[PDB]
Parts: sequence; structure tokens; C-alpha cells
Amino acid sequence: ASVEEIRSLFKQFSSLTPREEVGKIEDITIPGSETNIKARVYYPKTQGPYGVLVYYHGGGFVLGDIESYDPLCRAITNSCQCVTISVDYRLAPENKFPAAVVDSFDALKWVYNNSEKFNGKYGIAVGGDSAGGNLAAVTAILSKKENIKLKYQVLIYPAVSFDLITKSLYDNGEGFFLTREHIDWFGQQYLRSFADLLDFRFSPILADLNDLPPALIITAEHDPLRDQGEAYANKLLQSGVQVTSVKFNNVIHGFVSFFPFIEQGRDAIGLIGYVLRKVFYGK
Amino acid sequence: ASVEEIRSLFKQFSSLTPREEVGKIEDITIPGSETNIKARVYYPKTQGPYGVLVYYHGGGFVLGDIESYDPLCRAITNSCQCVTISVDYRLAPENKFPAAVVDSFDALKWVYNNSEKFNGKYGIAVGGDSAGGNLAAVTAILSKKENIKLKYQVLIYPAVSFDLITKSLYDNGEGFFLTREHIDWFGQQYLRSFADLLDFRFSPILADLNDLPPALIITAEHDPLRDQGEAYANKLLQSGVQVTSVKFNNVIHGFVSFFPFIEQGRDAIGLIGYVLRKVFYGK
Repeated sequence: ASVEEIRSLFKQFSSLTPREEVGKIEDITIPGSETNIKARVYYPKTQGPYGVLVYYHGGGFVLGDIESYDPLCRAITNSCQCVTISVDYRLAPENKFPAAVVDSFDALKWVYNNSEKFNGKYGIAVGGDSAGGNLAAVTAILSKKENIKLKYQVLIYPAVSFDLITKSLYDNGEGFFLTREHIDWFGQQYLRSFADLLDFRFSPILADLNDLPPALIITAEHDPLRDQGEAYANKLLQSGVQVTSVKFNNVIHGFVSFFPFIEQGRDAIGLIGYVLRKVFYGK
Repeated sequence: ASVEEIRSLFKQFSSLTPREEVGKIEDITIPGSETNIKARVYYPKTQGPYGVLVYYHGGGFVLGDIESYDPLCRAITNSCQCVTISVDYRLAPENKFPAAVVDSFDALKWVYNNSEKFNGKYGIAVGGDSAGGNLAAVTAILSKKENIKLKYQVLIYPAVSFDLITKSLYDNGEGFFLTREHIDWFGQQYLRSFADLLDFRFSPILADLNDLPPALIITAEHDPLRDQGEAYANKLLQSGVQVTSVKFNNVIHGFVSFFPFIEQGRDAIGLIGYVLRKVFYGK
């Protein structure tokens, strides 16, 4: 299948997944430094003021979009009882690294600077799954540098490093949905050159992680990315940041997207909701 | 320290913990088959009807009690928004196996038969930590035998088998609070003879686990009991029971007890809260 055909398939498959009712939805355009960035704003059914979660979909920097991730964002919104803003960052191979990063940070900054539009008085968090988790993590690093004070970061089986060595990569690199071959191909679509492997904006493990927001990092047992996700948690802890690092057993990469039929996914969404309600509201 | 001093040391240190407000608290005495069993009933701040969680404290079958667990049970009550009933089962060595089991099951049957007294229309779950997780699991197995239909079981780093073989026992058997020497000593206090090692009421991994209530099983990375907790999850899964099995990284056996200081414990309490709100209330 072509890239376009797979992008379309993501949207089609999403229409089989129930979309929970939320309080209100609005589609907005965020004025980026390089592009006008579409985003979808979900309000919860409770009354404000709110926290705001800026969410970055996964898809290997190539696939996914606001629509295919609409069911998941609705579910997160109801779980966190918080405004969720799902960001349509530019994709590769049309838009190489660091386009996705530039859009993700620009959106965060604009949300942070415009939070009153959303009655977002309880502050701003970032979160994302897989490649989206990568973008959340990188956006939190970039925020530190600009004195943007985030509340939290929710990293759902994030990609944090180029990896040829972890035991989970070899144990789990075939037979469990996301394969070695996929990982290679996504990296080829996204990166410009081998030198980008030295860039913390691609591998955030490289960065100094002092003074970042407290994190919930979810990994999955049968996931080639498992060990590097746990490494990121450990390096955050070593750098004095509070992190809850949880491995969900018996499930594969992507399981949170399959919450309607993988119950552990629903429970991960419950846990995500709890930590954000705690950090935003005190509970 | 005698058994008495070791008990009093745990009470003392628990006595200094802020207790979360709950709705209301009632102490009751349940007419057991072998003894009168004190239980503390915690109501959430919401109104009913409720689900009911019957909770069994940890402490290696030798320590702990309603008072020393009172802060944890309050925190759980508020998290699950459910009536929580903390059971004062008989302790060893004064009362050998299977005294704890008899009391734990006797309490459960009585609660199940008297659920209207608590406005407990949404059904009954069991839960517990460590030795108490053992008791919860064994209670669910005994309940199945007598056609008592439970909604859920929450097993927090449960003891499920006599163990001389797991990797986690050897990796984590010293230096992480719960040591080989403690495991040995608790078993010596609790059991009557080596024959008791064959009894599923001490090692619930021995039982047929078909048709048991869906489970949340939490394990801790640096815990000698980690692998056998995961084995219980996997054996339940093999037996067609839905289970969410989650390993909390970077923490030790007992971490949920330390929730005021160890933030991962607070987050574990959030997850327990979510799964029970889900199964009782659809929330």
C-alpha cells in the first residue's frame, strides 16, 4: 500500500472505534513559525477552569492525524477532565525532520501563551504516544530552554533514541505489530541525514533532563521500544525529576490506541486521567 | 524485637500519617466461623448506591491491622469512590494458617450476604497488598467454589507461591526492605508444617483459576515477589480471566504503603481507583 493509502486506512479504521461524547469540540488554526498548524480542541463535560493537555499523535512521523486519533483524544479528555488539544504537526516524507518538532513546539508555545482562550488556568501539560511521545518529550526539553513552565508530561511508549542495542529491540523486533523493518523505514522517511542521529530533537535521551516536568511513562511488555522508554524514565529520575514508570504486561506497542478492545488500554487511559487530574486539580 | 514490639513499631510510624477525610466510618464486628472479626467500613464522600471493596491488609500474616492500615484504606476509599471494608483477620504466630484465610473468607461471605447494609448494589470486590493480596486471591478462589460472584480482585504485589526458584527472588532477595530472611521468618510464623506448602489456600497459584473475577495485578521492579505476581496474572490469563498486569519500575515491595512519600504509590492508588470505578460504575 502507498503512504497515502495507509494514511487513509488509519482514518477508516478509526470510524469503527466508538467516539465518546465530550463537552464541546472546536477546530482551530495555530499560527506557526513555518506553517499554519491545524489543531482540534476537546473540552470535557465538567465546568472550568481547566488544565490543558497538548497531545501529539503517533504514527512514526509519517502516519496518523487528528481524525484517526479523534477517538483516543475524546477518551483521554473524559478521563483527565481536561481540555485536550490534538496537534496536526507536519508529516514526513513531505516534511522532513525537524518539521514535526518545530510544529509541536510552536503549538505548545502558542497554547501556553493563549491558555485563557480555553480557561486553562490550572496549567499546561504535554503528551503523546510512540513518535508522539518523542514529540512531547522534545517539546518539554525545548520549553525548559524558553522558561515555559509545564505541569506534566505523559509519554506513552515513546521513541527516545536511535537504537541498535536494547534487548527489547531484538526480543520484540518481529511478530508484535511494530517491526525493525518499520522502524528503519520511518527513520529513513523522517531524517535528513546520519548527522541527525546526534540531535536531541530526534533522540531526546541525549539532552540534559534536569528541571523537566514530572512524567508518567508507559511501556509495553512486547514492544521493541520498551527498554529505551524505561531508560528515559531512569535518566529523568537520575536528573532529579519525579517519574512514574509503568510497564503494562501482555500487550504490544500501540495498545492504548486499541482501548475499545484491549482492556489494558482502557486502564492505561484511566491511569493517564488520574495523574493529570492529580497534577492539575489536586484530584 | 518480639512479635509484639515489631507490631507496635509499625503502628507507631503509621500513626504520624495524615489521614484523608472520607464520608463516614463505621466499625463493625462480623460473626465468624471461628472468631468475631472486627472490620472497619469506610464510606466515600459521594452518595450511593456503591460498589464494595473488601480489603485485606499486608504484613506477612504477622503484622499490620485495621489501625496501621487506616491511612491507606482512606486513600483507597476516596480513589475508588467505593465502600471499603478493612478486615482484622487473625494473625500468626498466635493464630496459625489457615486462621487468616478462614477469617478473610468468612468476612467476605458475610459482606456478600449483607450487601444492603452498605447500600452495596453494584457488587463486591476483594483487594489486598502482599500477604493481604494472597488473602484476596485465596478468597476469590474460595468464593468461586461456593458460587459467590465477585466483580473484581485487586492484587497488590501478592504472595502467591512458596518460591525457591524465581529470578526476582534471587535478584531482589537482599537490600530492598523485604528480604529472604523476612520471607522465611513470616512463613515459619504462619504455617503449621511442610504439608501446608501443598495447600492452595497458602499458594493460590496451585488452584484452578478458571472463572475467577477480572483482576488488576500490580508488581514492583525491585521486589523478590515480582515474578510470582506476574505468573499469577499469566495463569489467570491462560485460564480465560481478564487481567491488567502492571509492573511499577524503580520501586520496592510495599511501595503503595508509602504513598505519602513515594509518588508512584499515590499513582498506584489512582489506578486501583480507576479500575474499580470502571467495573462498579462504568466510569
